[PDB]
Amino acid sequence: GSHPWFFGKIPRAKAEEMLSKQRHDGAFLIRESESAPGDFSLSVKFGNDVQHFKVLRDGAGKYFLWVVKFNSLNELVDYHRSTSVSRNQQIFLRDIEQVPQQPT
Amino acid sequence: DDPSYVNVQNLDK
Repeated sequence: GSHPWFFGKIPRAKAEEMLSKQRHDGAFLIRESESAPGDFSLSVKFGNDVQHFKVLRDGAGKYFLWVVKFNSLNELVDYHRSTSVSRNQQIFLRDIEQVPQQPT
Repeated sequence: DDPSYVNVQNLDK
């Protein structure tokens, strides 16, 4: 239990910063709308820029942010981790910042 | 000054 991609209450820009030093175009993190009282969202590096998806709720507890929805945040990650995200290339959610635990 | 989020509904608001 933890969050290898979720953040909590940060600014999309902060997620646009940790995603800018990333290396795999797919790196992602989820943000709880720092401007809202609690609006889920997610930043991800596609090519080098940081585009984010708005996260919504089905009103029952589901979470979505693009096309298909799910029943868990990390669930939407793994899904988009094997499924592309944009119709322009094949990008997927990946791990951002934190480096590969133990990287010098 | 918000960048929005790719899926984010259009700015129609």
